Amino acid sequence: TKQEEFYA
Amino acid sequence: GAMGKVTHSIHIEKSDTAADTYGFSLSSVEEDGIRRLYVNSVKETGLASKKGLKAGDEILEINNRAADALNSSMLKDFLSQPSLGLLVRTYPEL
Ligand SMILES: *S(=O)(=O)c1cccc2c(N(C)C)cccc12
Ligand SMILES: [Cl-]
Ligand SMILES: [Cl-]
Ligand code: NA
Repeated sequence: TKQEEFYA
Repeated sequence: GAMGKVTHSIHIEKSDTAADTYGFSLSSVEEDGIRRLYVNSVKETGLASKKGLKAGDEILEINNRAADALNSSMLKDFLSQPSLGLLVRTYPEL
C-alpha cells in the first residue's frame, strides 16, 4: 500500500 | 548492467505559476517498518520527463534533505517552488 501521494 | 546502485542528481527549473508543472508524482511506501519515497508517475510530455526522471526511481533526497526526513508539509513547500533538486536511485531499464 502507499501512504499517500503528491504531484507537482 | 548489474546490481550496483546508481544515483542521478536532477535540477529542474520552471516558471513560478500555478499553471506550470514539473509533471511527476511521488508516493510514500512503508514495507516492514522502512519508509521509502518513489517516483509514482512521470508525465510523458513534462519537464521531469525531459530531465530523465523515471517512474520507479527511488527518491533519496530532495533539496539536500534525506527523503525519510521529509514530511507532507515540507513536500508541499518544496514542490510549490519554481526550482527543485532531486537525488534519485535509478535502475538500468534492461
Ligand atoms: S501495496 O503493497 O498495496 C503497494 C501498492 C502499490 C505500490 C507499491 C509499491 N510500489 C513499488 C510503489 C511498493 C510496495 C507496496 C506497494
Ligand atoms: Cl495503494
Ligand atoms: Cl503525471
Ligand atoms: Na495503489
